[PDB]
Amino acid sequence: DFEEIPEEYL
Amino acid sequence: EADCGLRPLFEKKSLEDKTERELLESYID
Amino acid sequence: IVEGSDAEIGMSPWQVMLFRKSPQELLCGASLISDRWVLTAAHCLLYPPWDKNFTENDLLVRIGKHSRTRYERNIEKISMLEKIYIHPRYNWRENLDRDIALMKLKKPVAFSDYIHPVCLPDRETAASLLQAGYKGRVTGWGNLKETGQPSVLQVVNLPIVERPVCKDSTRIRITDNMFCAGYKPDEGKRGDACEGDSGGPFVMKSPFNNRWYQMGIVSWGEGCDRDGKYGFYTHVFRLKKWIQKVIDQFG
Ligand SMILES: N=C(N)c1ccc(CNC(=O)[C@@H]2CCN2C(=O)[C@H](NCC(=O)O)C2CCCCC2)cc1
Ligand SMILES: *[C@@H]1O[C@H](CO)[C@@H](O[C@@H]2O[C@H](CO)[C@@H](O)[C@H](O)[C@H]2NC(C)=O)[C@H](O)[C@H]1NC(C)=O
Ligand code: NA
Ligand code: NA
Repeated sequence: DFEEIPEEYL
Repeated sequence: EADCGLRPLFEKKSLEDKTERELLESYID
Repeated sequence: IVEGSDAEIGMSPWQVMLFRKSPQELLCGASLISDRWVLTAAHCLLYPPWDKNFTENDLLVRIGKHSRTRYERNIEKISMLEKIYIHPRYNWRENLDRDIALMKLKKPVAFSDYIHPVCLPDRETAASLLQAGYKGRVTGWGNLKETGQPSVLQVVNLPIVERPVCKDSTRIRITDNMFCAGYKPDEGKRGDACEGDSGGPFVMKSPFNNRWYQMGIVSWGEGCDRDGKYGFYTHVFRLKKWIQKVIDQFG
């Protein structure tokens, strides 16, 4: 249930 | 560092959080 | 954290969240001790009994957070791990003796109103503050109860407990590398760290120089917030020589 993080962080 | 342990939103502004006094009051010696 | 309360914004700027890449989930707490070093509990990274054995690439470090699950854009900073260092004498087989580990970040993190390092104690700091009765503060995004999950970082202030009492509350062997904290049944008040809070900091504010020092690391317990039981923490000063060695050698 964690919001997705920017893809830049692999 | 020489600035370690000093919080920007509290110690740096001379503001205290709601429960740090509870800690101080427990340090009797 | 059980029986604690919502933390104030910027209350624990050194609080770090160890985040597992896949599946995306909370792995543990941790703390920022410099712009490139993060301190945590060894069992957060290595624990054979539960088939836990993470490598650098398996996780991320999220600093400056408040909300547990949300991506706090423009506030939190996410860092990758360059290298993990677990205490060579960490005892995962018996009592989690020397439950401590360091993680070097690939790039230094920039400090802000929400990101700032905590101090590590020296011998005099430890001697003066590590006394039964003296209260420390534990923070984390772990379980709200033993048997659920908080919206934001939780905080609880707990008194350090006399060693004989810590010893008499468990069948587990206690070492000088750990101390326990928490209220007694008669003291009325409650509070404890819990699953998910591991690796997080137990801090105390020096009344001498008014700086926050990390005296302990959430390590273990038997259940959470149970009457007659106490939370156990890694004694940071006792293991500072190792910390200094690792940082001096690789940083
Ligand atoms: N202060 C607390 N109440 C508390 C804080 C953090 C934690 C999470 N840490 C862990 O799960 C670590 C690795 C194994 N373990 C434990 O705590 C084990 N109990 C497992 C358990 O009681 O759930 C204990 C059991 C007795 C021997 C040492 C290991 C658990 C309790
Ligand atoms: C934990 O995982 C690491 C992988 O990061 C394992 O490390 C290996 O250890 C063996 C020795 O038993 C070496 O021969 C390998 O070269 C190491 N790397 C790998 C990729 O296997 C380690 O064995 C695992 N268990 C423990 C207790 O650390
Ligand atoms: Na005992
Ligand atoms: Na208890």
